[PDB]
Amino acid sequence: MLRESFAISGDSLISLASTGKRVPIKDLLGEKDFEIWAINEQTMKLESAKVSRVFCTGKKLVYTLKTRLGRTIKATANARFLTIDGWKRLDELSLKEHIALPRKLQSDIYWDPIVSITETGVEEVFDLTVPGLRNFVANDIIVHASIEQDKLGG
Repeated sequence: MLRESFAISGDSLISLASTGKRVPIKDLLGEKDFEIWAINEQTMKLESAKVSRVFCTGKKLVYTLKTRLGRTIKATANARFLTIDGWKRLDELSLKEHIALPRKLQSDIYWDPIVSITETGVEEVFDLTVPGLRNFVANDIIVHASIEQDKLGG
């Protein structure tokens, strides 16, 4: 299973680096070893990175997060986003935070303030594991990847 879940709504659109297409994460549950876009925090550049496994974490409460440019995602309270002061849980974010977005359309990260965080409802939620960089782009937002438990029990 997962050591810890940072799950997001199944409707979240995952940018697939190989094909340049976006696919809802719920539709990736039976897929593995495909490439996503992830931030390398050491270089602040986006890199292609391989997903090892997709997980369905069950029904959970989700919250809609919105940034100024209009980026939006539905995620659990435990999903993590990258702020100027490091990774934070969705339920730790406030309107004073900026979150990291991949640049769209010089740097690779654009920092955008949060304008809304709202409880939305209960949905099936999903996680990706991304060994190494441990993050991926969903709905054009950087989100942290979950951590799989060691096969022996971890």
